[PDB]
Amino acid sequence: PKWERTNLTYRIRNYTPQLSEAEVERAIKDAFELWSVASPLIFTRISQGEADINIAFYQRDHGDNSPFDGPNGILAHAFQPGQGIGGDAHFDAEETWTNTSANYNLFLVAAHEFGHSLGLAHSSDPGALMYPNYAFRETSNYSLPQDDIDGIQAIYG
Ligand SMILES: [Ca+2]
Ligand SMILES: [Ca+2]
Ligand SMILES: [Zn+2]
Ligand SMILES: [Zn+2]
Repeated sequence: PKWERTNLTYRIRNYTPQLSEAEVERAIKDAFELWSVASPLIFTRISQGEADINIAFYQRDHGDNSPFDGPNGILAHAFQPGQGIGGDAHFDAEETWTNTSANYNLFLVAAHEFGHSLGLAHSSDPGALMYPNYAFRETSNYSLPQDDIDGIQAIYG
């Protein structure tokens, strides 16, 4: 399942109150950039209305038949390319969200979720971004591991 147009739109529907609105927007922006530098896809922010990729923070039962589970465990989930819920990414509102090494770094989590949003499945490489379990990595000069580049190149490359 892959997107048919190169220019995709996204919307942040709501926020977490543990970080400034600036810092949530920056984490989402930089997460999309990681995939933009390794594919033809171009990502455009909208403020209101219906975008290709809806981003939201939600708790327990939230309308999609995949409920969240409260503190820790499942951190987020994203749907594959398609109409409607296709491509949308949901983040567990009950987590502590950070811009640091402390559980859990919103940039790193969103980076992984957006891979799903674009057609990727999980990787068996423990050093990949698309590995099933969360692991902190120094974020200052973060770029995608080579495994994830191979991933998006096989789809859109
Ligand atoms: Ca959780
Ligand atoms: Ca969508
Ligand atoms: Zn959901
Ligand atoms: Zn995943």
